[PDB]
Amino acid sequence: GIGGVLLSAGKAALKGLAKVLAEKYAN
Repeated sequence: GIGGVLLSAGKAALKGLAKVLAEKYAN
């Protein structure tokens, strides 16, 4: 585990960032 790599960077997506997901990443 690191943090802002994809791991807990992903854990944050669970909550909010799965929003930004469809925007940038899922884009």
